[PDB]
Amino acid sequence: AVTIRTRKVISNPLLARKQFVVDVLHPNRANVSKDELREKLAEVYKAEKDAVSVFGFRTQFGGGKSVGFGLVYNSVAEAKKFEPTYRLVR
Amino acid sequence: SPFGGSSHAKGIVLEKLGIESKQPNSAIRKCVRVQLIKNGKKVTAFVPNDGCLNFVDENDEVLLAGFGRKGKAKGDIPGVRFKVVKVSGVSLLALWKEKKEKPR
Amino acid sequence: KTYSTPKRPYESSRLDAELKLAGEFGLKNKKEIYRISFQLSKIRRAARDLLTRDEKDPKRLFEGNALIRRLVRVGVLSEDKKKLDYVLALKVEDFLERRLQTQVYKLGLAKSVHHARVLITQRHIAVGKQIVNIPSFMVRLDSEKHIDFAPTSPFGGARPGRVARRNAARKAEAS
Amino acid sequence: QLEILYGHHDIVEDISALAMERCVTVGARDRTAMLWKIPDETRLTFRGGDEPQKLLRRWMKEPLFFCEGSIDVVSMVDDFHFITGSDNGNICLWSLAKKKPIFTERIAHGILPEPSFNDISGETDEELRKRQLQGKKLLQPFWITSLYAIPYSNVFISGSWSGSLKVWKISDNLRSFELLGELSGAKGVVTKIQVVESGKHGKEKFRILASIAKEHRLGRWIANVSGARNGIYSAVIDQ
Amino acid sequence: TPKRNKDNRNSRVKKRKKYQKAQKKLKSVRAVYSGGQSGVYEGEKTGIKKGLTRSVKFKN
Amino acid sequence: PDWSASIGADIVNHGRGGIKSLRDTEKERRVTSFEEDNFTRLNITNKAEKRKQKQRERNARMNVIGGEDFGIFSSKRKLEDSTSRRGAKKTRSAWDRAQRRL
RNA sequence: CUACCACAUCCAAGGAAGGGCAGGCUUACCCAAUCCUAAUUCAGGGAGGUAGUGACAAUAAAUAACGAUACAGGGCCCAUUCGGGUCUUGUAAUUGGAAUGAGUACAAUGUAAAUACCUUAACGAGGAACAAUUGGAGGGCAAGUCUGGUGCCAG
Repeated sequence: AVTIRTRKVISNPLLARKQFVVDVLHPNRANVSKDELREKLAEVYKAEKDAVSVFGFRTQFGGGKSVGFGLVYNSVAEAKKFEPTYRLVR
Repeated sequence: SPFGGSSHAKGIVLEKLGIESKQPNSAIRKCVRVQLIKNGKKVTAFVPNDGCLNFVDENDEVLLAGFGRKGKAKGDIPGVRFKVVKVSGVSLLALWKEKKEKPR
Repeated sequence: KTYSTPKRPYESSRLDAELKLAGEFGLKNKKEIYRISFQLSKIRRAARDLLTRDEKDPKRLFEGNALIRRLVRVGVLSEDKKKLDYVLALKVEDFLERRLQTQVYKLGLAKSVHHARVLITQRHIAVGKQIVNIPSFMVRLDSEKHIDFAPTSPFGGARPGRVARRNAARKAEAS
Repeated sequence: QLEILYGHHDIVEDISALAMERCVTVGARDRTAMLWKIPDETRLTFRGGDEPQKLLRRWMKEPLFFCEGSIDVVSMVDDFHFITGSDNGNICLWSLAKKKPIFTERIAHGILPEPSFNDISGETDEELRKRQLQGKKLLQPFWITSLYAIPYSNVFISGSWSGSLKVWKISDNLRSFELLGELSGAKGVVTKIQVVESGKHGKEKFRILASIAKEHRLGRWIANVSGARNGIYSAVIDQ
Repeated sequence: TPKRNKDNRNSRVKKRKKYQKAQKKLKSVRAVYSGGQSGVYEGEKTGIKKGLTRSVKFKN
Repeated sequence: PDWSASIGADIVNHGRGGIKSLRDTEKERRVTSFEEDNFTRLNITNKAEKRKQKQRERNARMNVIGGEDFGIFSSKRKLEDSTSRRGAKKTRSAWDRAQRRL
């Protein structure tokens, strides 16, 4: 299966953020399949599933590896309205 | 340039010499006469490979280029310097390859 | 334009220059041999004004060291060939020697030049991490030992091709 | 599977790791020590350059300098330095700042015993067999087939098929080590050395594991080996 | 269009067959070397001429 | 040690674009540090991409070959202003060289 | 806005009205990013992006590899010419297993929506298939036609 690796994790207290880049290492399959990795960080990090937003998805040419960037808060009730309009449709 | 500053010549076909010649695609057969538009003088013009003499008829506003022969042929007329290259604004070799058609 | 032809493009020697070089190295036409000769002419003219100056001159010392250092990185010039005029002595045949299409043959793996050219362009053989599909690649000296079929290739460690499996499927229908 | 790294000319003989996400790997016949940042896919070359005609010259102005042909065993003493085992007795401590070795050591387990005079002979005259030994020219060194370091310490253990486990304590400035002594409790071709410490902060009992074999790991390649008892060499050191 | 061949449709196939045809011409022009002996046979197979003298003359 | 890249990770398009140039590395780690610090991307707008990709790649076709630049020797920028006798403030008296070798 | 002076437009002819650009010898999708702004995480802004309209010139691949049999005995080079060299070559001969994309064509990334877009899937090569050309030279063929000749020839 796929494997994620979080780098440059950093917590942010005034806006209740925490952000990290992530390297995902596909064995072969097709792509990132971003519904999987948000489930993957849901059981690796205490993620409170819908509080995460992964957007910085740049795949290197050749497949099998993608540098992902994501952001997750806590307390999902206020996390809906601290988010901009272009990703709660996700 | 043969007459002006150009390497080509629009010209009105008047008649067709060598249509009464007996031998097919001979040099006397192939030559036609054509008047250049800018001065009205009449010049003679080769039309190659007799099937395209069958294409040019009368007021086709043909295009004329130089001959550029590399030597005397079997029975060629010397002095004839012009060959028809485009008839009715389309290339005469393409008509011989029947790629296009003569517009009227 | 990009590449420059010589001043007269037909000689007695030139017509078999394209015949000999393309037939033994699998070249497509005159285009890429003239491109490499264009690059070699820039290198050899840059080799001139290096060498019209003297020793302990600031121009000859610095990029004169670098120019031999660049070619030993790409493997055209040998390791012991750290002479400033050996870069003049090398010809167009050694760049074509370092071409990946001819490198695929010369390492084995191909049995011919044109079968290497087919194997190059059929997206088969990889250079280390990445699988490449260009005949003219300028394989460096350090990266030459990692020329092998890709893991996602039927000659490598993957599934067989789509017509061997279809032939296996057709005889399975016969069974 | 996670990630693949590429770049050696010869076969990667040994690999060492630490807590930080980086490793050093060594190819034999290209004589390359190669440090990699695995999440960054970035290599770090380390070439040798023990020039023999100058190293004999500095000895004569102040001793058989065998040229290295391979580097076999690698480990890091810390983040900033690592040790390499070559196949000419060379133990090189490499600073990560310096492409050259910051400390060069010649033959550690000595030279091999001379071939027998009647076994290289093919002839009945003994003094011609002495001329068939060629003196110092045919003498070959013992090769470093094992070199392990305890992490973040000053001592590392070297080994070969001399039946000797040599311990070497580095300086506090981390630029030179000296031979503490020999652990000769087992005889044969050692392959891997393992350590265990236990106890308090200062009072640390030690357990040393060494794997003695009858021949090399990757092949047979053996001759005239005496007392090759296979098994595990156990050394227990106190304080 | 006059009926051409499949050979002219590709330059790489054309350059291969032009070179192999030129190689066989080169074997016809001069006796080029090929191999040696991985087998048994000793001499030649096409006859030995007497008055041949395929040697260049060193005229002064 | 100079932090060289891996064997296959250098190349850009399997082919036409070059293997790697050191200037292309220097721009790439600078923009990805800008990615990894300021946490935002940047687009490919045609106003910049008409120059910042095209003549960059047309230079990279003819200058960097096999991973190594060669067009810079054929360039004609003189290299003496950045150098002469290793720096400026060089010669007015004899003391400026006297305390240099001292 | 007011008279003044020109010029149009609308009528029942009594009055209400009224203010050239692009083109030659395209005015569509879109408030995300970025800044300003009604109040302004809510919204707005011809502030910014993508589409055709555009080869005013240049550019990298593919457009088959790989064999196994059977057939035949000439092929090729030089030179005015008598000739002289040299060698497993030529198959419109059958035939086999490969490998691949040109394309079809789910779904998953991408980007605000998108677009391209990385890609996956399942297929997709036996020759009239998925059938590219352009230019130059040399010929030959009829119970065919024409011209000149000292049969049967020359053109």
